[PDB]
Amino acid sequence: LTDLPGVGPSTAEKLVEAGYIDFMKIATATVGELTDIEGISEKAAAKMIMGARDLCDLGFKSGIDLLKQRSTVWKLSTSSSELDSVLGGGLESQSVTEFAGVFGSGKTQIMHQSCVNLQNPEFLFYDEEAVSKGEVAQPKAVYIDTEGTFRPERIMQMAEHAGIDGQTVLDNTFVARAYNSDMQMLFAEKIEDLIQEGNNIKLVVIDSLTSTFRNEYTGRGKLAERQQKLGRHMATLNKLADLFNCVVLVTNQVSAKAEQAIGGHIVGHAATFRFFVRKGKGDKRVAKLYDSPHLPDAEAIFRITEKGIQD
Ligand SMILES: Nc1ncnc2c1ncn2[C@@H]1O[C@H](COP(=O)(O)OP(=O)(O)NP(=O)(O)O)[C@@H](O)[C@H]1O
Ligand SMILES: [K+]
Ligand SMILES: [K+]
Ligand SMILES: [K+]
Ligand SMILES: [Mg+2]
Ligand SMILES: [Mg+2]
Repeated sequence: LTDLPGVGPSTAEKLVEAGYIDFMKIATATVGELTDIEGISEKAAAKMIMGARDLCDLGFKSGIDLLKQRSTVWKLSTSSSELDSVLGGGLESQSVTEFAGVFGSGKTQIMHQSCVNLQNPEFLFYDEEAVSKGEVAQPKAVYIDTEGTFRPERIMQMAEHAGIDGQTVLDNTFVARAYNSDMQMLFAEKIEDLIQEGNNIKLVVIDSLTSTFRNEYTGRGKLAERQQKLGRHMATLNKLADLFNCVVLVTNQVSAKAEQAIGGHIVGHAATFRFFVRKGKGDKRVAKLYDSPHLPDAEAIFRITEKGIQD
């Protein structure tokens, strides 16, 4: 912290107490959020922000540097060959990928499978030149369970079939049972603390993303209220994915209104990748990518079995 212009040992102590220890956290802060701290003046706040942006070299980039920035994105396999292909390799870090679909389509299964796959080094695809082995070492997941459907037994079973130690996954996966949108958002905001505590959070799951909000802001005369709160939550999720270079996954429910993911416009804009998961015959499922910034729409066929997601 004292490497930052204007920051002395006293100021550093204040910055850490307020949770600002990472250079990126400071480089992307506002004089306001910084001035809310004790003896941190506006000139001081401003100087350290500029310094941090500088140290993190956050300026104009062109040419090959654009490819290099894009190479810092690593991807997590879904265990499905077709889904990984439709995703352009796998689930992208630094982005929010949404899986929406009818009940039983497998949204929660995908979330569990991802927590298991995170513990298999061979399922994290990345360019060694842009992402070092250390950056993805001892990765951990955060599962924010909004409906109470987290199942340790499923994690174990999926792991065993993958040749992974079930307990190992449980030991490296943090679960937070949120009973409402307030807890849901607060937990998401506290993921920073788990990292500050030395936990390499590389996967964040929000299952479900919208169920709490829909139940709390029913009267369509309070819809604006809902969209606003939901928007702050999405922003927090997007920022955390970028700063901590981890993949963020969210599940969403659907309405008839042939259907559409709930959450309205705010969710549509904030989600980087959007899927619609359908049920085929028996254990067959179909994930339809219908929104992404660089990939074409496509469908991936897979199955949900005792082994989890496969094919
Ligand atoms: N151990 C298992 N063996 C085989 N199939 C399983 C197993 N566990 C779950 N499934 C399948 O997973 C389906 C449910 O998956 P689930 O992830 O809960 O869907 P969902 O989209 O999250 N549902 P919802 O949250 O209500 O909208 C089941 O109905 C089973 O067919
Ligand atoms: K300094
Ligand atoms: K259900
Ligand atoms: K459910
Ligand atoms: Mg991003
Ligand atoms: Mg579910």
